[PDB]
Amino acid sequence: EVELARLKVQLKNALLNCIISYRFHGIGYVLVKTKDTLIDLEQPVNIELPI
Amino acid sequence: LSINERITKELAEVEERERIEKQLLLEAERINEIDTLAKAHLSNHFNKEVLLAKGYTLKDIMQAQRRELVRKFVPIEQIKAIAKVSDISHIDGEILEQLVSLAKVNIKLRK
Amino acid sequence: LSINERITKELAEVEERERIEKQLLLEAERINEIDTLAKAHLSNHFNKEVLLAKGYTLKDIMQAQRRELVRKFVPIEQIKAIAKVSDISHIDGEILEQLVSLAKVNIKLRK
Amino acid sequence: LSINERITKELAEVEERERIEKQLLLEAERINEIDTLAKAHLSNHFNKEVLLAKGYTLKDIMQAQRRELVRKFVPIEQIKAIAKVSDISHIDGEILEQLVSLAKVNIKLRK
Amino acid sequence: VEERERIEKQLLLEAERINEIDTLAKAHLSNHFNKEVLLAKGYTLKDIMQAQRRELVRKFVPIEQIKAIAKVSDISHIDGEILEQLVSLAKVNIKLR
Amino acid sequence: VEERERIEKQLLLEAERINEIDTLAKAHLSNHFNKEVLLAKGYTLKDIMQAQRRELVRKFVPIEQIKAIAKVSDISHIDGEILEQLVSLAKVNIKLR
Repeated sequence: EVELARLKVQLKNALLNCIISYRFHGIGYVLVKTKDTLIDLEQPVNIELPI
Repeated sequence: LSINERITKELAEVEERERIEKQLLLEAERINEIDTLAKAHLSNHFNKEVLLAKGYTLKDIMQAQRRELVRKFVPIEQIKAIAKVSDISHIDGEILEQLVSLAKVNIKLRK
Repeated sequence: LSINERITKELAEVEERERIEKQLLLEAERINEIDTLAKAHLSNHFNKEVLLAKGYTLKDIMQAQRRELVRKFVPIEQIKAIAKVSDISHIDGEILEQLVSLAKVNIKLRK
Repeated sequence: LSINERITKELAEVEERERIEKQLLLEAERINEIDTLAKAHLSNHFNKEVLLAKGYTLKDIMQAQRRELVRKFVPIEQIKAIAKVSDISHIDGEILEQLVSLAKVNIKLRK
Repeated sequence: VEERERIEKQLLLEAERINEIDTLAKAHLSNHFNKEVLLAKGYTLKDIMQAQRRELVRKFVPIEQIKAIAKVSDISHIDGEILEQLVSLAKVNIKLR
Repeated sequence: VEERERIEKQLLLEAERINEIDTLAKAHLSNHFNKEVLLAKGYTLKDIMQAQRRELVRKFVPIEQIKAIAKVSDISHIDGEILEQLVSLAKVNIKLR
């Protein structure tokens, strides 16, 4: 529950700016960061627990 | 015979100890490739320290890491083909070893 | 011998076997750490194969790799103040574990 | 005679006890050195006076100061690797002496 | 059987002490006090060892220390850990010699 | 019947060992110690094998190593695990030869 609560805090922080960008521009993007390298972002994800 | 016989029986004991040592080295190789995969590819929340604090046997830790790695790398179709079922919650064993070998191949080709 | 004595003996035996199993797993992970450190930070001449060909025990190989890693990473002042002496040739043990931990974190901060 | 030589052994044992008194004095010197470390590197709230007022034994004060110094100077990565556990709450002893040696080394290199 | 094991340990210890005594005595005193010739003359092993120790004291440890620490000029009857003290003093004397 | 199967396995193992020993001994020691002539002289198969083994030791293993591992200069009565050690030593000596 502690790790999930920290994840929830970061999710809220991301969602605030996501909604702000949705209202100002028309679209908002939130990246779900996992335990991967910068080049691995291109590859798809099957099942993972986000960082 | 006699004195030398008992010393050669102690030598047989040495053979047994060497067999145990080789078995430990095999454990080293297996469990260690597993731990390298776990650290390199899985979250910090699945660390052995926190899992042991939550109270899981180390074999449970290794099988959980293996299952997470298989779900992360091996596709669901490959799981449903090799393991014959989608759920991996009851597939620990030799089939799990095959699945983690496939996951190692997957990460090797991914790099 | 009553029922309570039977239960406590059984539980003690089970816990002892579990602790032995955990010790075997710990030795496995230690063999991993020695192998990976030797492959990554030390020369090919210090490989387990060539050392065994020269005829050294596995524990001797582990401590030699550890000492070489400590000399490579941990500075001489740090060695002289941890182990209280400059020479590491007779510091195998818990203090050797300290020096190798210092080297393990030295390489982390170097990266 | 036999009485003379047995009394010689008796006073030789008394001599060994004298050496024990000397090593007690050396331990007291180590105690005052740990006190200096505590004053130099730790808060005023961990002073021997206030700890004794709160009602802690002198050995408890020394081990608490040592644990705080290890956490302050020795980074948690070394702490975990040395104690084989992250928590220091049950690592008082020779391992704690090794850890406070590592803390002394850390402050020496920091200066 | 560990009682017999410890008995064998004590046997090893006294054998090592005899080894040290012999390796120094053969090179220090004479060949006349060799173990073989003493056994031929008819002395038990303990008698041989104590006689060699007394000769070692008479060679290294000075007579004043003999008559003061051991209280008697004659080492003929002083045997015991007083003889141990005397042979230790002889070891110190040969070390400084 | 698997007990007899394992007995036959051990029979094959010792037969292969005997065949290897005989093949190397014929080319190394002499033809006077051939199985046929020894049987004619009246020695059992195991006696023939142990005699050939002892001759192999006396040939490849020099007498100093012989008395070193056998602990006795004469290989006439050392048979057993020590004899197996000595014949493996003979194999080593012919390998390095």
